[PDB]
Amino acid sequence: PSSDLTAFREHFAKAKHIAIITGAGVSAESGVPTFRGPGGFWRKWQAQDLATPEAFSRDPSLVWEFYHYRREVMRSKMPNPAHLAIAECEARLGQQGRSVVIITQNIDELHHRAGSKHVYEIHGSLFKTRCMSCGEVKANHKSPICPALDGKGAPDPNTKEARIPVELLPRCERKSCNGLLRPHVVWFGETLDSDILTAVERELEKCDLCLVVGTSSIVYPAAMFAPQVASRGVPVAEFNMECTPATQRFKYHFEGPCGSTLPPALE
Ligand SMILES: [Zn+2]
Repeated sequence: PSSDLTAFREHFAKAKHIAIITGAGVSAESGVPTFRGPGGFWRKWQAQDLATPEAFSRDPSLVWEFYHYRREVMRSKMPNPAHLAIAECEARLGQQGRSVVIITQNIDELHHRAGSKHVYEIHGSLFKTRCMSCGEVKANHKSPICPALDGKGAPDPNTKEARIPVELLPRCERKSCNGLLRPHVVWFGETLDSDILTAVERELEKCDLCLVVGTSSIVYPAAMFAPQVASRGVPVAEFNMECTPATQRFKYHFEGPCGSTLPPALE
């Protein structure tokens, strides 16, 4: 793939419908882990203990402890130059009748903190709950999310004594429910929201330029979004610190930290 930023910016000058796909690499520089990078969440912990439906049925406290920890860390984190370049791009293009849409894998909400509006959160949100009984979805920004989690840090599955009884974990505050809440996120083996997925699909059919920023292009279906668009002849530009399973499908690859590689692309 080309690293000709001039040639890419020519495609950028002519695009009316830009699709920007993002993963944890776009948030790294804000000072939070990725999933599979060094010090990543799935390096430190085993994903099958924390991010599957079975994980949650077998040990909802361990799982909640991990999402609680992440919520408490993320509160004070700020959008980095890559988030900010994306937001300013959307606002600038939007003012001229051109569309920029963000299709994010990240649940951290940092694209909303930056001022981005057209944001599909395809794996849910760190800050939303879903009730296991009634199905109610809610923003929840209580700190701590429940009293029993107050002052809990990152969980060790071997410290059985740190586990909280299930009745003291976050419960639905809807009058007459009290069901157990789970994070409103998409785990391995769970379908993505079909409304979201459908809308994303149409965005990808309409886009005339696609960027793929800070994702390992391992996890499906997100990993095939940009490959799909490229199979229609649309230019895709990858921004990543390394090559991925998908790089050889794309017209451009811009190597480096997105904090520095992305802002001149979007200028
Ligand atoms: Zn409920």
